[PDB]
Amino acid sequence: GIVRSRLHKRKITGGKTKIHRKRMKAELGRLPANTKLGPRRVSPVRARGGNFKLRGLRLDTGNFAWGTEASAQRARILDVVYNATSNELVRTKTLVKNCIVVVDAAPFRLWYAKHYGIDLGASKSKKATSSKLKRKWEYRRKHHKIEKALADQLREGRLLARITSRPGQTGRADGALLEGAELQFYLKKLDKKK
Amino acid sequence: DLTVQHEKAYQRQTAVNENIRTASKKHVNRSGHIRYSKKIGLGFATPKAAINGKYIDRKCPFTSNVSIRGRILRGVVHSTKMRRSIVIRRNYLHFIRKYQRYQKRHRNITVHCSPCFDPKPGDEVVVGQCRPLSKTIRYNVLQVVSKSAADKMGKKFSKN
RNA sequence: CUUCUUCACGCGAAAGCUUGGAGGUUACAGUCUCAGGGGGGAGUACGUUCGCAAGAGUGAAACUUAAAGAAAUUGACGGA
RNA sequence: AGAAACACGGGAGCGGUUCCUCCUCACUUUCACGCAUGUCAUGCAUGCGAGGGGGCGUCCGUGAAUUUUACUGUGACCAAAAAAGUGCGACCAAAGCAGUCUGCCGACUUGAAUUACAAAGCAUGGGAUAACGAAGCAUCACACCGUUUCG
RNA sequence: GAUCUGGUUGAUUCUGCCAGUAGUCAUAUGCUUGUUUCAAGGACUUAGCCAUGCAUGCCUCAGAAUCACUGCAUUGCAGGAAUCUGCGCAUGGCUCAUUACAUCAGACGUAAUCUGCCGCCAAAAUUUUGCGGUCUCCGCAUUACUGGAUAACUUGGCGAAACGCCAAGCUAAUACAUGAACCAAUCGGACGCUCUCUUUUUCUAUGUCGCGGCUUGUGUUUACGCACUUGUCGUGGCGAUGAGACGUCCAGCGAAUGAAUGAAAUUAGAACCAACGCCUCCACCCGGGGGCAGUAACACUCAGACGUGUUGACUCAAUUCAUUCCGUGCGAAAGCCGAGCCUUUUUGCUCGGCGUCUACUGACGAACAACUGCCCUAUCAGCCAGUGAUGGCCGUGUAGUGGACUGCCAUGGCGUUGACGGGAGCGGGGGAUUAGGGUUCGAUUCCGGAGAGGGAGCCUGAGAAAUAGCUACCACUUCUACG
RNA sequence: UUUUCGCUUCCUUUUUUUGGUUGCGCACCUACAAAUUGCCAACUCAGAACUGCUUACGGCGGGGAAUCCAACUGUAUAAUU
Repeated sequence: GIVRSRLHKRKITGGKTKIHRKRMKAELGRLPANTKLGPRRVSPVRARGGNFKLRGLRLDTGNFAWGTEASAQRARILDVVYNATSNELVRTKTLVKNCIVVVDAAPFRLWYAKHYGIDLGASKSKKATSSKLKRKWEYRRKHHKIEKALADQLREGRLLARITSRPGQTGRADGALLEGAELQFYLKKLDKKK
Repeated sequence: DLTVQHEKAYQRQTAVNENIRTASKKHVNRSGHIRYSKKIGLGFATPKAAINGKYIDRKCPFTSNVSIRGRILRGVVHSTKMRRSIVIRRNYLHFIRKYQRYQKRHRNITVHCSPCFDPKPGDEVVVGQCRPLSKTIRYNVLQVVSKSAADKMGKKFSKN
């Protein structure tokens, strides 16, 4: 196994570092798991002392959380678009904390549409409806400004988000929609490697 | 910065999702923006620079994310070749009981520095321990001390 | 620069010891520094580093041994 | 090394003062389902009442808050392994915690006490130490009390 | 005991070293032993090898007939062969092989974690089931309730052996399973197609008014009817007087992700406009005009609340919404002793003390970390950066921190107070001896550490690389009718 | 802005010199971001994947350790050396 030691590396006089005893099992780790997009096989592993940690192979849906809208809907993780590190990484769709995905958007659409009443392209739950549906909108019209762009993502139902958990550790990835300046930037960045 | 975000990528922070409601006029064209700076641990208060400043930095605890608690050592800054992490030297006299003398001894210490600071080797500094921050680091620089808030500003009023 | 008269106790085993000696110190203590630490083996060794080249620089243990030394004293002696 | 500023919570305080009809022994609009004091045992009675205002010089807690602050030695204390080495005549020595009991079908009563280059913390102190004063010029060529200001 | 003395000369005074001398209660050994009291005792050399022999288990009253056996005349508590049940077994004992800022110590950090055992506790979703029927769904029900195999045993059997072994057949467990409740908390969210002022008294409580319609072009089985809301008008209002209520619908109780929540810092004058809030003519009410809450008010019980967790120190806890989950939904389908009352007693029905039993804390402990401090040695000095060297970036990855590690990036880092290398033993407590100053030891009985056939590796468990555990390798070894 | 930037107007000195003044110009990014971006462009090296299996075209220096000998490169017996 693999020891999590600083001690085996150079003592920074360059100084040799040596062995006393053990490779200590308590500091023994596991080699990189990290799921690959698709249908789970996730393993609770009986971790240090006991306890489970979730050991993800492949994963498929998320709860994309609308940071700016505070309700989160469960949806496809439709895809990875960027892995900060690596083109291989994206390509392999091995999902990590902060991995930048692409979402379904329909729920979220619906959600807006439910909540405020309003959509972009579709109408499923609109027609269900004075009014107390008169309200949903009254609220919205008291004040929202959504991103335009986000809407557009929703039309194509393919919407960018960042993961808020450590899949390789937790086996799970949900995330919140990528945003703003960062998003602009990442749009820029997205476009700036053709 | 770099017209926001200097590095390759932003960071998240434990406090950056946005209170997009308050539209405070720019007071004296300020406003000035909330930040995450804090009461700083087991006593003191951060620089205005944290709060007003706009760098970022994770290895910082100050505006950021690490935590200092335990010995707080004081030191002479001794290396800053390395980025946003410093190394301070502690000379000290090591007393020999039998000879009743002291001999000069020292030990060097890497301590991470929060980006809002700016010291040079020599500078006297007060660093604090923390959960490892780096292989070499378990300390984070906490204040770069100086004398009379200005170190000799009136008796220096130079020539022409 | 003295010489050195001559004086100092002092210091010293003496021999001897000045400018401000080897003085003013086991009544042991101004600083800094080098060196030294029985004797012999060896200052040598393929030990090692300067050095054109001598050889310098640096520098042993094995082995060995009961002294080696010093000044004075008297004596003896002298191809004095 | 506190102190000067501000600020905020407990301030007839926690302590303290000072003027006043403070002089009047009911404080509430209610909730205040209490208290003290008794009896009848909660039946009955009494009461909760200088309240308050002015003034504070001024206290306490604390704060986000404004400004401005060396070391070491010594001092003292603060913080701890089995010890031979420091404790009660164990017969007694090498030991002990015991033992004091016929006087005890029961009492008394145990068991002192103890120290290191280095530990930081704290008190002083100044003797000595580093930090700086380096280097003089912005000081004419530290910036200041600090008023009035209705400008 | 803070002395030495003995030894260089022809003497002499000398520098000066050897010899002795005192200990070591340190090892060996020689010699020599009255008692007897008080005694360490195969480290050392080879952590050499080992027959041998022997060195983890146990139950109460409080989980399990099994007809073996035993018990007793018999019962028969019991017992129990003989197990399935649990904990522990990973303190020991032994050693120093190992080791050198590593580790031992002081002295610390663990807001960088993980923690069986324990104290110190705390709990709300349900269907069960049954019945009945029937849809296998509903209905009903005082609901009382539950599920499945497998030890030991029997047989047959296998085999040279072994820790060699099958095979069937047989029944219980707090092991395995469902986990079973139909009973009740204050508590959210979402929809409405829904209904539109709750309870009383003289004098009295609140939480009261529900309160839209027409209608352009346009739209209903091709001649009725709503609506849109353009337009128009209703309680203002050119399109909803909602608030209240009545229903529906999603757990509101662990965890997870997301989001938000985290002090007691000037005087704003006061004014406008928008808000509530309050009072004002009456009338039981509804209604019904007024005026105000800022230069002004005195009454129908009638003008400005019940809310600042936890450290100096949290991105801490702790709560809500949203979204979400292969540990909790302990919440009782199991086991004592004790007792009640029914019942005879038993069934039933009671009461009482214990069992199986989850989350959070605490201990407890373990992991993880610095400052300080350690031994030899420069004809040991530079060391140090394939990547990990120093750092910087995202993620990994771990119990968590961290180059621990990837991936990217910077170019570092250390050393003459000596780094690096090389030397020597584990390291402390301590030990030993010196007036004093000091020397020297520390195998071993103090601790802490270390270690464990050699060598690596793993599974499990709260927990070990765990050595009277495995697994494979090295080196060695046993047994074989030698598979 | 006590100097040799220049000139105009004006003031001052005698001055229609200077000096001051004014307008403009002369020196001075103090105009300054980034250079965003536009375009086109290159095969080198490198990297990584994917992939599978081959002493295979071609062309491709043996090496070590010593002794003798000559420093070396050079030179040569056409036509044995």
